[PDB]
Amino acid sequence: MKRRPRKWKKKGRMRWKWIKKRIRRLKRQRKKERG
Amino acid sequence: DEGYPAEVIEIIGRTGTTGDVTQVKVRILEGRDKGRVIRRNVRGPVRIGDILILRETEREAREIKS
Amino acid sequence: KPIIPMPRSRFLRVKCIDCGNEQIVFSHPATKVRCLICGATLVEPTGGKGIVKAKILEVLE
Amino acid sequence: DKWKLKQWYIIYAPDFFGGVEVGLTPADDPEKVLNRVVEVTLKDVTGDFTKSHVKLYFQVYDVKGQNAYTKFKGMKLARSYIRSLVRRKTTRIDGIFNITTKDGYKLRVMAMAIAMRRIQTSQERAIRKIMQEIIYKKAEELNFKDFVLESVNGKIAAEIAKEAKKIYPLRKAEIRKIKVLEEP
Amino acid sequence: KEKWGIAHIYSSFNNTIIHITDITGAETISRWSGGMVVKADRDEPSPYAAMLAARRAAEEALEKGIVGVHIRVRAPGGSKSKTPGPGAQAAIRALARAGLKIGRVEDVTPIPHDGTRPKGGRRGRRV
RNA sequence: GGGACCGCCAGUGGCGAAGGCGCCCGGCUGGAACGGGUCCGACGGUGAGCGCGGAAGGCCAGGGGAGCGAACCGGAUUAGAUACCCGGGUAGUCCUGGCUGUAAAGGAUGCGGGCUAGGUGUCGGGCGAGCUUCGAGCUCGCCCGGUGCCGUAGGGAAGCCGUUAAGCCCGCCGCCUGGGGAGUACGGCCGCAAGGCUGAAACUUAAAGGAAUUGGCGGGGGAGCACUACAAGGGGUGGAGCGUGCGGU
Repeated sequence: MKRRPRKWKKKGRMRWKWIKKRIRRLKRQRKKERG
Repeated sequence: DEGYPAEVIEIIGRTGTTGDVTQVKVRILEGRDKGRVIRRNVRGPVRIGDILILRETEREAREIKS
Repeated sequence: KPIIPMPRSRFLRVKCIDCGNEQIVFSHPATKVRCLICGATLVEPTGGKGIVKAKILEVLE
Repeated sequence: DKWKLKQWYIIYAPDFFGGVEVGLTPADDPEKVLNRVVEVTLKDVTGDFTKSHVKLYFQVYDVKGQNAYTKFKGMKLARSYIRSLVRRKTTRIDGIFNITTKDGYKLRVMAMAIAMRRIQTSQERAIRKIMQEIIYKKAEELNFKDFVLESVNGKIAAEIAKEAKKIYPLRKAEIRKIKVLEEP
Repeated sequence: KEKWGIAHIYSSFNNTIIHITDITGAETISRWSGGMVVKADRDEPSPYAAMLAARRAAEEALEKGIVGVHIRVRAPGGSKSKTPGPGAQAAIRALARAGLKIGRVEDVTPIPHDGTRPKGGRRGRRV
């Protein structure tokens, strides 16, 4: 979890904060159903 | 008709949105503020020394901000 | 900038006022300077040149 | 209506303020007049317009018939005046002190100093300490009323500036506000 | 003896209130808001509602033995705005013009040294 | 009565290793620069492994809960409102003890030494002149350190930088090797948890990206124009019939 500054330029992109948070929610649910 | 005539002396400059209102300085020629100089507006053409009639002397216009 | 550093501090042959005592003292003392016999102070340390009070007789380098 | 049921009681300034007359208040009962604050200006009491900024609050406490006699709640300088004094590239030095007078009148006074330019903090500490000790002294030697008047004319501020010259010149020294906390 | 009262002229950007009280400010004499004189809430802070209401309160005070008045201008103060509304000047002129002898005209907006966090959130009232 | 917070003074002040640090007094402690080499004698520089404190927010236990305000509850706006505006309102924001080790923590500039035209200010220490109501209290020159701004040579794609280097040499550490896939999968270790610290591959792509030039555009900013605009003033179209055109049949 070492975020690339390049990804923060909103050109052709969604705001990086929210993509990070989405990945985190996905992480949550996956680790949950694993155990 | 409680009016008060006053004498124009100096013209401050065209005022209002469209410049059709002209700002002048007028001296109250009669009333409770005799001789007092007030900045007052004029719709329609005006010159120096016109006698303009006031309903209220107390009203005043803000200084023209450039 | 001077190539060889030369000290801005000289030494002072001085005469004390009270007991007539000669002494060699420093221009920028880091501490107090007092006389041998009467004991009174001679030069006060400060941020720079010490505060002389007695009479300077000669300037040594 | 009620307003006809009111009657006017005259107020009287404190005796040490020359016992001047200032104004009247309408009350439906005398009991509603006690502990009534009145805000006056020293130009009114002494007539001196030069010190118009200073204001005195009098808590009205004594009613004999129609007449009202008061106590000296406190003093405040005019906020506009203080604002005018304060300027950029200048220091503001505020000294707050509780104090007992010679006659047991307990008090809070805070005092004001401003210099021409920006000064070192330690010098401000020295200013505070010197003014502190001076006001302690004047409290010791002087009683309530005389000390109050002595503060009113500001000559305390004058001697304060005189002694504070020995640390840094002052654009103006003064006593911003005074609150008689309680009586003996 | 000439009678002097206190005219508290509160002015926000939504309303103006003119309250006339005795020299101690402990007894009410005349208290007229902007709402008394207009029928649109938007019109309450306008200078006309101000001067009309002010004149009404002024004549009422005159009828009750008042002649002189000390004006006390007030902005909302606190964490709220500090500039008096546009109607305060109009109301002061009206009180002068209603036959009241005007004395001290000062501001009494309570200015805080260090006040609560104001309203609206961190990014401001995002109009 | 209560809880927070300490205005103007505040500045291109100060201090701090960094995030960060401002009400007054007294105490305790940490240091730094300046002036004196009085001392030691290379005792150094850097740092893989290690260790420390470390903004907001979150979390565990207890207290506290003025205002503000995540969630939530209403009012309004709208085609729609899960928002923007408004009325409230929980966790939070405060104190105590512990955890969590994160940010545009950005000068987007790892640190130490030697060299290198200048101009100028403030900050602070020292020195020398001038002023003095005699307080290093006020003006000027210099030296040192920090902090800008301008700037020669010089650099660099350019933006720009330029003795506070991003120029030239010496010492050490880390990091980087087209773009997505991805800070993901698996695994390890840590943390009560949310998470943290390490971390690929397949496959897919001719660009991605950086600086500046011109035009264009701005529900940006200034200046100036009046008639295909507007303010003053003024006529009349659209309602009825016809001439004639365009669409329609």
